[PDB]
Amino acid sequence: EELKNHVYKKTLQALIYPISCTTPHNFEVWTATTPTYCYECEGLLWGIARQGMRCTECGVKCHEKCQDLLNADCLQRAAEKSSKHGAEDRTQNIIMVLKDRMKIRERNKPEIFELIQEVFAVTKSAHTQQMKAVKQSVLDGTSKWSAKISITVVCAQGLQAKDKTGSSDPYVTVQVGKTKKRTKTIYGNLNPVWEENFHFECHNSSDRIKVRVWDEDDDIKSRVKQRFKRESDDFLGQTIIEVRTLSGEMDVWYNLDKRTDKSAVSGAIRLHISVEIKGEEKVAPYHVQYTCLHENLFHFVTDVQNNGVVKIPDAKGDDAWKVYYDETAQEIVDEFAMRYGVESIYQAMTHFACLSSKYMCPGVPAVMSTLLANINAYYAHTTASTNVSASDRFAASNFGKERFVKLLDQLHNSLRIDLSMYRNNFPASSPERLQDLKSTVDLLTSITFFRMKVQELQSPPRASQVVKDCVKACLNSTYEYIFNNCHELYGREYQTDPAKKGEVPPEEQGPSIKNLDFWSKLITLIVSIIEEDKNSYTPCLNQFPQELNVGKISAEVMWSLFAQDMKYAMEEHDKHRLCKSADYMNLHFKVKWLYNEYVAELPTFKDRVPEYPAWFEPFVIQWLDENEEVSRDFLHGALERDKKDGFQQTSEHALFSCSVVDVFSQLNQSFEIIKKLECPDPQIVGHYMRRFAKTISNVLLQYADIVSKDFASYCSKEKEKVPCILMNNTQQLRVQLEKMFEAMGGKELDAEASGTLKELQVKLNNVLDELSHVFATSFQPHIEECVRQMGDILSQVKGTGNVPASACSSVAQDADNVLQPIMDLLDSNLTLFAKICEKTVLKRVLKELWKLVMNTMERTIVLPPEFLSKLKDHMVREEAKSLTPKQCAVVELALDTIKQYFHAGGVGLKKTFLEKSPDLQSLRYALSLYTQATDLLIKTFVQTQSAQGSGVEDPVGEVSVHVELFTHPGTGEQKVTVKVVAANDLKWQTSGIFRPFIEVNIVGPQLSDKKRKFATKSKNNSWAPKYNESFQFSLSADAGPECYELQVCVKDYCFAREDRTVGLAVLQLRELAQRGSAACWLPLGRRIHMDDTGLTVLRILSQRSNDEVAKEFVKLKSDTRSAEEGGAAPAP
Repeated sequence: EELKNHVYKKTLQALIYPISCTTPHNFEVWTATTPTYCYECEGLLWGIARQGMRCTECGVKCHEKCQDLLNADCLQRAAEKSSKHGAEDRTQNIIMVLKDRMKIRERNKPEIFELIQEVFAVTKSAHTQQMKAVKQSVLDGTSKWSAKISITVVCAQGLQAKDKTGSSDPYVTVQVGKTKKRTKTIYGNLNPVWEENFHFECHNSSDRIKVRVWDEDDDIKSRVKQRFKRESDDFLGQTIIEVRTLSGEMDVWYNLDKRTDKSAVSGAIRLHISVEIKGEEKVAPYHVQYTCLHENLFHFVTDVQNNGVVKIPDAKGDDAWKVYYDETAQEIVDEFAMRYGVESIYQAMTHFACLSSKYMCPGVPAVMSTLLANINAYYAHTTASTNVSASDRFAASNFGKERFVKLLDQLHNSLRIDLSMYRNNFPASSPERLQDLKSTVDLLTSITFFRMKVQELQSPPRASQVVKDCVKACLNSTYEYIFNNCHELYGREYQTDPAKKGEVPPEEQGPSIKNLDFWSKLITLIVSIIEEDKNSYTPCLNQFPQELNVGKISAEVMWSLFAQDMKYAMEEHDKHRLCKSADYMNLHFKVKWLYNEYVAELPTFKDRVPEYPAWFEPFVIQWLDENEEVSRDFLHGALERDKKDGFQQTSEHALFSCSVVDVFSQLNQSFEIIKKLECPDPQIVGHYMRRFAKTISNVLLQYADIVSKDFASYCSKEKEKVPCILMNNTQQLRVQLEKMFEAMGGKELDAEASGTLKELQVKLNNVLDELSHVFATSFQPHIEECVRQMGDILSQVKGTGNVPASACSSVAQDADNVLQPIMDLLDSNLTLFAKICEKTVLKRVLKELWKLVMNTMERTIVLPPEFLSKLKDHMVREEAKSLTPKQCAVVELALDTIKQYFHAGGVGLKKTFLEKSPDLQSLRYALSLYTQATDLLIKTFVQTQSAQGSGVEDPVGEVSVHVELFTHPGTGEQKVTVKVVAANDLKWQTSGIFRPFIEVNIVGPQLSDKKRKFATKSKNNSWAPKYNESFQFSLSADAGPECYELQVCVKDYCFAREDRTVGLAVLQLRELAQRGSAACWLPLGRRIHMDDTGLTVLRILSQRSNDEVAKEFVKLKSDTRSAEEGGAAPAP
């Protein structure tokens, strides 16, 4: 309180006689009427050469250059001068002008003295009496003011350089009126420390302490300059402290001022000044008094007048930060400050300290930010001509550097705290609180900038980061809040039934294992918060657009917190599985959406494959399973409907039945769900796809199987359409499966899923082939019956150039008659199938039917097994009747017609398949044999019967031959020398005289003109008869040795009886074509061993029963061992 009361008396004294209505000095040019020293610089005013200015009113005398340094009040100076010259009437007249000025002041502005009175809580009476007392204290002039002054010159900082060295030798002169003293000199230092105390007696508060800093030039140039100018010691700067601005024990940095235009000046001087004023002992410094005034006035204005509200003054321009109050309150502090030397920056740092307590109050952070940007700009920028850091210039603050640093730190912390609950503390529902939030951050920036610029701090906590942390802290607390209040918030903000808006349990305004609804609701609240941050707070907090986006930070933190929680929750749900598959899928869609809407695009998570699908995968897999069962049970339903409906084709162009459509619909529904998940993890997708491909495979094979199992039962004659439809179903599976394979990404599908479906497609292709075969097979008995009827008709056609006109009916008409049984079948069925079968189904059916027809015709018509019996075999002495040229024709034409039928003008099988058909080629081959020439048949026999030259089985002896093929050295024909050496092991211990001889026969083409047979002599009673007899066949010239074979026959010579065949051996002359000559022991057989073509050629040749070559060939091949004396039938 003791300071409060004194500050009140001083403030009344200040404002009763304010500086703003001090009288100006009326300076006449004056020639000094006595040897005079300038009241400001103490230079000799004398004569015309050292004229000064004399103020008429105050009789202060100064140089012209000094008249403006005289801030001394003209009226007080006048009262003093008048006193020091003994002019008492003038003194009293000035005391009367001083009284009238104080009466004017009270009359004009009583509200000042009233506001002082209220700010200091003084009574109107004690105010009026103190007012009378301070009026007298001003009218004491300075005749009744005196002081002792103790001036410790502490230091200067940042002085100018004036020496040849680029430094200075600073010393200080302190002058107080009549007395001049000097510090010792500090050499070479721009930041000198003196710490030197002078004592002075001051009889006049309008004296001025002239503290002049000088460079001590003792040199010749100084001794020269001394003649012309009174300040030889090259002037470094001054401070001119008005003695009215002294109070108690002061400790003050004074910036140094320019005395003259040639003065370069920089830096400050710290002066510790104790002043012992008469009637004002032990008073506080005017800085401390001003602080006390400003604090009381602030607490009065804010708390007492405005109930706590900080009334921001209407103030504009670069001096707005110097306006703290309304006019009256402003004039109080300004007149106090101006009268008592309190610099504007001190006033500001003080008011900033006041505002720092009320920083929560509306608009204050803007004012404070502005004020601090000015305080910043002051210390940071002012005068680059200084050689001192902003931090050191700020260490010369009379507010105290430390104090302001601490003040800013406390404030910065208070701002950090409030920003750590920014949503609550600055609700979006108040734009003004959003603007205070904005200005709270702008103040935090201004503080950080002040730390960076004024304090020159190397690493201040970066404002953007500090705020980002605050935002994180708030977001955490927000997250907690919503995470504790979820149902209330959601109920209120979104729920369309009011009965659901209320207080659902804390465990459901928080997580539940029984239901996901908390999470759904939490997501919508997270969205609401992220949107509020995006929409309200991000525009609000745009100060660091490249470093702070509140919507991004909100999304990141909220998703992070949510994601950790959700991940634990999904893990927990994965254990319990109390909610349904569908619910987790819906949650998955929501989380997917949330993520993809707000999170996917944040750099932090565009940088990743999203992890949330891994939470849901177990649930999607469970769903895929459930879906498989549902699919397989649906399938049996779908099939049972279709089966009961007898498999109607869906329509006359949808050649498949309905169950296909049902099933693929079910599959497609199932697939589309998965596909809509769009799971961003390709391995989880591969897993889903593998899982699902199995589903597909299982279902579709089970379809194919159910069909395949019943298929044969439908292949009966009344339901021909149903097999076609089932084949079309099957094929429609293949088609829809290719669609589905492609819909599953085709080439972009996972390798095992793709493999599975390619497998499935090949299996299904094969099912269709089997079904096509099973179908074609139900026609086989009819095709056989038909082809037997075609055979019954063709038997009536023979070699008809010598037969009646119903069978010498044209080759065409006989072909048509022959075909009629099968064309009744074919035309109807192939035209029906061509309609009701899909084109893939039709082609497969047709191949299976074509083969079946060709083979049936080959077997039943061209090579009927009874033609073994009727001229291959022994059964009937008939000529069999060959396929006659006319019946070879007719058949070849029936076949071209069948081929045209199966071609169906391109609707059936390609002409190319039909022509290349091995079935047709085989049929043509057998046919070609029936007309072929005797020699060509015989050549064919030798070339085909290759196995008649690789070991007789069950031999009846053997023959040693030596054989020399001569590509006859005399002709280039071939001749065959055959030395019959011996026989051995003849199984012929006979019922008589055995008389073996060896017939040798050559066989092959073109032998009609040639000796086909030789024989050895006979040998009596000899199972090992030697012969040593050499024969010489001629071959043709044309046919090579490979067209020929020797046939070696042992016979028992039997006059009266018949010469019994003992045995037979074949030697292929192809071998001899390499060997040139061969010794060989031919094993003897009972009959020659044959293939189908030997036996076919033989039954053909036997029909040529007038051709002598054929007769002898047939006879020769049809020779077998007359069984007896050693056995009947051989092995091949």
